[PDB]
Amino acid sequence: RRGDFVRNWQLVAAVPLFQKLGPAVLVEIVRALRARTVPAGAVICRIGEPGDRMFFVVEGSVSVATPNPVELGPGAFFGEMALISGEPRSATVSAATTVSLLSLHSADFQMLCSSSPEIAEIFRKTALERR
Amino acid sequence: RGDFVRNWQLVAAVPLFQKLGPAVLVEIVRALRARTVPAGAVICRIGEPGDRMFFVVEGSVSVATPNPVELGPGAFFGEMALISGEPRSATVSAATTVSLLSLHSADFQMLCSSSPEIAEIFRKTALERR
Ligand SMILES: Nc1nc2c(ncn2[C@@H]2O[C@@H]3COP(=O)(O)O[C@H]3[C@H]2O)c(=O)[nH]1
Ligand SMILES: Nc1nc2c(ncn2[C@@H]2O[C@@H]3COP(=O)(O)O[C@H]3[C@H]2O)c(=O)[nH]1
Ligand SMILES: [Cl-]
Ligand SMILES: [Cl-]
Ligand SMILES: [K+]
Ligand SMILES: [K+]
Ligand SMILES: [K+]
Repeated sequence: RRGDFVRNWQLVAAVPLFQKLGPAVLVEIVRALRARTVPAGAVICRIGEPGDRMFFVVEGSVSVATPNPVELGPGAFFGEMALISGEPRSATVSAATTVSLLSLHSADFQMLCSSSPEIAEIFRKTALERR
Repeated sequence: RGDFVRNWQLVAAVPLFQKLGPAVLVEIVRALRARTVPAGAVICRIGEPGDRMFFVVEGSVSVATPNPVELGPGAFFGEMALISGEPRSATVSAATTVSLLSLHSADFQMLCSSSPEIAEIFRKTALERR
């Protein structure tokens, strides 16, 4: 899908994390990432459910329903904890505003992790801080 | 007192209210009604009159639009009837057991004129939804 591919470049530009990727790995993730828009209030992922993908916020913000809610703005990522640990979602995440998201399925996530050990590390430490 | 102190811990779960200073926060904590709705139960029904709006504290709701919309903690719904004066545009049910906070019409009017920022969020989310 070509339309999806060329649109992904401007969306990927919104996520500073990918500034750490060379051209080849950028193409891989720009191929792998799916763009979606989530209306305000809508559940993106639900506590206790299985997680097969992780998300990057392009525009808007999400709300992690931890006892003290966590707002995540553009460039932020979530959903990595279930991918790393294999456990169900630890928290519900909803669109706080209408949200533009990029999602990464599990296989592509592991491919990004081997393709970039620096980014693997960031997901790793971030998931540790969050749990 | 019991309902009042319970609302403080429930209001924490709705980030929208972080836009509110202490004096308006208080009026709203005074005004909000807490309910737990069992899974599957109708919270509001399409075509019926709406005199209140809702904030999701815990659990999620399902908006019976042609393609259903699930709203999670922190989300709000029912504002469209309060703004437009029209009947509920959709049925909303508890998707799971749901902890809600509700606001009657008058206290919604109060929240809106007391927080123009929040009135605007309600306004432009309602237009998005419509
Ligand atoms: N449990 C938890 N999750 C958080 C926090 N901040 C952000 N999140 C994200 O919310 C996500 C919910 O689903 P996951 O368990 O996949 O991964 C979680 C994290 O990526 C936090 O403080 N605690
Ligand atoms: N009509 C409509 N209502 C929605 C949508 N998403 C959430 N809702 C909520 O569902 C509610 C049903 O009652 P209201 O019409 O009072 O207000 C509505 C909104 O707050 C949507 O996409 N369309
Ligand atoms: Cl919405
Ligand atoms: Cl909302
Ligand atoms: K950005
Ligand atoms: K949660
Ligand atoms: K009220």
